[PDB]
Amino acid sequence: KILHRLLQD
Amino acid sequence: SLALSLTADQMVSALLDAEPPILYSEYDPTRPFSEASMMGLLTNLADRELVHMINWAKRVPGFVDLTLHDQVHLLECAWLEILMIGLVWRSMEHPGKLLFAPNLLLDRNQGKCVEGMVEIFDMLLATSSRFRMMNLQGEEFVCLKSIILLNSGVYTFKDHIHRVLDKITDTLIHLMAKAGLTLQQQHQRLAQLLLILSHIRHMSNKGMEHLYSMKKNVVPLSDLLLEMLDAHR
Ligand SMILES: NS(=O)(=O)c1ccc2c(c1)[C@@H]1CCC[C@@H]1[C@H](c1ccc(O)cc1Cl)N2
Repeated sequence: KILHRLLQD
Repeated sequence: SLALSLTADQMVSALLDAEPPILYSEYDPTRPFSEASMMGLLTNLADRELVHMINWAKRVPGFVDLTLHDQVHLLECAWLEILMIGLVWRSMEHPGKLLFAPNLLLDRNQGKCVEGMVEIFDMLLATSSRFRMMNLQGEEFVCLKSIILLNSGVYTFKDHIHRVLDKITDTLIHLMAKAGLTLQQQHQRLAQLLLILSHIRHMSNKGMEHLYSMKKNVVPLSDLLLEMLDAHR
């Protein structure tokens, strides 16, 4: 998930 | 955590400071819009807005206290409601028009450029009319946007989220107390504001059906939009 990335980034 | 400690005035400051920026549409196309071109502009804009929304949510006191699983769930549930209340707020000062971006302000009839869009436009315009009639303030708006984020997926999994929701309720009442609204007026306005969120949920569900209807497949949706859209099937 791109959503997981951006939530951690 | 931190969030429950806060002052009403502090909570509003934390939320005003978290506000994402207003983004611009691509300048080209800079013409009378076709279906494909209008769809292109809106897809590009929504995809960039989504990245800023994810980073705004992290600045909403209480949200980072949640597990990644729960943050994902709330964002998958609420993302189009959040885009829509933002759009509606920006469009306050342009009655009869929707300010997607400063360089993309669309009238009702431009809604017809895409099939099935005018219905959602009309609902969004009606919500803009209602916010203006109520004289919605910026401080109330940021409270409503955080309520949508914490509320919209809370039933579909809680104690902590309900405690932060209670704190944002306190903050809305705080704000209305300072504008000099009577106790009766404060609970009346609190109700009128929260009843709008029911309409915003409705518009989100209509908009979600609209986005599924595309694929049509005229324009490809970004990977991020598709991820968020597929969390609703
Ligand atoms: N033209 S499309 O390709 O049919 C397309 C692409 C994206 C979206 C929609 C439609 C639906 C329809 C109305 C707006 C809504 C939603 C949206 C909300 C706020 C915002 O600032 C930008 C957007 Cl785009 N996303």
